[PDB]
Amino acid sequence: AKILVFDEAARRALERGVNAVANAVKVTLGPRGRNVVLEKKFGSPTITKDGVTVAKEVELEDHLENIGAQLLKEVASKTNDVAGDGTTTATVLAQAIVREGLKNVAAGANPLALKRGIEKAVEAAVEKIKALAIP
Amino acid sequence: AVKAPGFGDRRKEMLKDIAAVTGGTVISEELGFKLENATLSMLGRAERVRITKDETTIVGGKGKKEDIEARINGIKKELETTDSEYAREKLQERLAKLAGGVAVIRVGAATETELKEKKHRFEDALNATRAAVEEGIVPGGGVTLLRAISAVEELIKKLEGDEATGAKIVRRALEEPARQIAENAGYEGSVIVQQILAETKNPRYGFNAATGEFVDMVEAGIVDPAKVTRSALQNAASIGALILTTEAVVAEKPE
Amino acid sequence: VEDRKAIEEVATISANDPEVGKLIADAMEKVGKEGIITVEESKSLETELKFVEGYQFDKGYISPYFVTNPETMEAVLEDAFILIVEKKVSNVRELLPILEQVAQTGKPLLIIAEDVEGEALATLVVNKLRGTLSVAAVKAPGFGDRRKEMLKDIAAVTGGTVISEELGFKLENATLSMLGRAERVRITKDETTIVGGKGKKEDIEARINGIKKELETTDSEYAREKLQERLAKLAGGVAVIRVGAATETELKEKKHRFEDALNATRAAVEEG
Amino acid sequence: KTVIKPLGDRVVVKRIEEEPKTKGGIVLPDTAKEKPQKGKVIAVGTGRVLENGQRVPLEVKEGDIVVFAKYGGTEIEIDGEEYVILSERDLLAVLQ
Amino acid sequence: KTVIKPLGDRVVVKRIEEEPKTKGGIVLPDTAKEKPQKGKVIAVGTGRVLENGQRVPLEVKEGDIVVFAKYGGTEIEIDGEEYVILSERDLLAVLQ
Ligand SMILES: Nc1ncnc2c1ncn2[C@@H]1O[C@H](COP(=O)(O)OP(=O)(O)O)[C@@H](O)[C@H]1O
Ligand SMILES: [Mg+2]
Repeated sequence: AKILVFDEAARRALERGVNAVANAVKVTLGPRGRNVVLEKKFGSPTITKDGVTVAKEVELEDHLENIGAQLLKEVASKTNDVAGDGTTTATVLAQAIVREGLKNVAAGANPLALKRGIEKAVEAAVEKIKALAIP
Repeated sequence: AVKAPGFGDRRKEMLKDIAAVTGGTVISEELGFKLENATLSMLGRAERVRITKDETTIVGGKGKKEDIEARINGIKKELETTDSEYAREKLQERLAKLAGGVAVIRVGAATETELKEKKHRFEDALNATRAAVEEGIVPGGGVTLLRAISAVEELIKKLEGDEATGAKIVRRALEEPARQIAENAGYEGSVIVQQILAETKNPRYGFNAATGEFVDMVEAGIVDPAKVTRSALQNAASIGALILTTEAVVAEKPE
Repeated sequence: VEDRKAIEEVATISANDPEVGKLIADAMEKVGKEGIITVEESKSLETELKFVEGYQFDKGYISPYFVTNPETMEAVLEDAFILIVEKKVSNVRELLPILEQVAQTGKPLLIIAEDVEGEALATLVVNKLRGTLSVAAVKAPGFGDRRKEMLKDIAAVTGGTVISEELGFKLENATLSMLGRAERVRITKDETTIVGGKGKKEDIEARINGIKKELETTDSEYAREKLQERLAKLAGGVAVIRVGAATETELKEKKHRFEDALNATRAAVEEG
Repeated sequence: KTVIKPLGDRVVVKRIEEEPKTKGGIVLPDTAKEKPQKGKVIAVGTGRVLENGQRVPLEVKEGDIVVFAKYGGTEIEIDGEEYVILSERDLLAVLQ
Repeated sequence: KTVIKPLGDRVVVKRIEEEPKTKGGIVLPDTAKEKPQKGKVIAVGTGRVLENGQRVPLEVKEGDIVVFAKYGGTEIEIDGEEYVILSERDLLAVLQ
């Protein structure tokens, strides 16, 4: 009942899913962002500009690609939970990190180390965010 | 006023714990006591007591030392008969509370998925520690099992026929762990395993798959609970040998 | 078959393992050919052969206070009396008479009743403590009509009377003569071992001889093991091999080999 | 300090708790032993006015040990102490 | 050492357990046989104070075998022994 996918085959699949969702979402980002139309089971549809709302409706037919779609959705919601806004921005940042990163993995990079660096980099990044915060 | 601790026959046994800790007496409706007939003589006493919206802490219990110990060794001489690991965790937090020693690591993470794994790593770490205390510690990175080879080797010299072949099988197998570790690290399994098996002065000599340097595994802090090692191998070899004896299989005819 | 060797052989072969044939021989020897051997699932990687004393059942004290030993958390009772109630016991009045008759006899008391709750229990506890009388209350042996049948077993072996409407008795109307005795009685947190029962040859040699006669007409794997588990307790010479293994799969087979080895031994003794 | 004044045949007994042990020495739990059926009279009252107006005195003296069916008769406390207001009917006998 | 002092025509009987067997030799189970309706008086009391101050003595001597409606009359124990405080009404007859 199971299927075992390895290496790049696996990463590409996941990535496809990640992008599937991310690209439906990013269409809303910013002031010139536009709306997505989510079909509802009975009434008229939902016409939003909200990241998580769209992200949550996305369900892919291919198992592996879907798993990726999910992981990205999590990025979206957990952000909605912790702040209620900036869901689109989190999605985009995730997509970005996934591609530029998956590329480096293909190039032979040790993912574990890539993680450490990403972590350190984020810390430095967050610190600078605070540093520019105005009450 | 505060509700009893546990439920069922455990809040009953816990009340006693609380008793022996404060020194007081449990007004056990089945021991034959009446609340009306209670006395200051049968009351628990403590240096301090904190009560929050949902927590109760009994500091400086005046209980009798023998009462606590006897309350304790009762859980101990009982755990050595408890199976379901869940029951062994219940009869543990009691013996923990009673020994005034309960630590709690609250794992944090940015996401559920990360958290669930981070949390898991701690749990594994603990299981390791527990096993380390029980049976000891050995050099890691599969090094310890590689050192087992020479033993099998010596054994082989005393063996014949297929039985000796059998031994040889283990001999080779013993290298797998070391190999795979190195391999997943980006190195040559066979190569590394050779250099390790090479320097036979100090058995603690092994490969640090993380830095890429041969070192004294113990001194480097790369150690493993001798319990896990012994287990892994015994379990592996248990099923493994079984398989080699297969000569038939009766399965379900494909859908 | 006439000796330890002959048996060790038969078993070693049927199980295709010397070790297995050894334990089966060891046990068989120290339990006689009319004995009883049992195969159980040890917990360690190693298999162990262990012998049992008398009639025992997986039920222990209803309250710790009954302990005779601190470290062991057990309750030994030299030459104790054994009350045997079929129904529950929570009403004190009914007890008091025997509790005294015995308290005055200054001997240990083992109460085997369907249960002991409330002040009935409380009295036992308290009195135990104040050196009034040394008691221990162990719940019913089995469950259902099965225990009602085991209570007659515990009876038989100890030499007492089932306090139930059948035998025509009533709790209060007890006697220092209507119950059973032993030579010892170990009771851990969850197990009882009535060592050296006083009951008589005929009463058991028919309580066990009737459990066997009904067994020959029970093809239910459940009812089959339940009547052989009763026919077990009802004997002193009881061996028990606790088979060990690293994995469930290995264990299940190892365990099976022992069982085959026994069946062989049995048949060996029968027809040669 | 106050004095109890029973009426038509009502006495005022003060229960007596049974010994901690029994005749066998069996220390009974405070859940096993029930309310005593004994007590000393602390205040007899006017006798019972029969049908021809004749007040038959209570066969019980102010201070005897009485045996009564523990279940009947009202109970009350006064100045930190509880007693039982029983009638003659409830009085079964006296311990000498 | 204590002695019982029954009141208004109340006697103090000490039940008598029926024989183990019956008139036929049938050993009955102690679940079948009920509380005896028999016993010896151990303490008769003041007679019953009639309508005109007259205390009618109890037709029972301190030591006879009495037959009573087993169901009635309070019961009590004293110094390790239980008896029954019955009235005159509950007394049905005497065995000679
Ligand atoms: N007029 C604007 N000029 C530049 N950036 C803007 C303007 N209006 C909004 N933004 C920015 O657009 C970003 C996200 O907008 P939005 O569509 O609401 O996405 P999200 O779901 O991530 O909150 C923010 O960084 C916000 O500051
Ligand atoms: Mg065979």
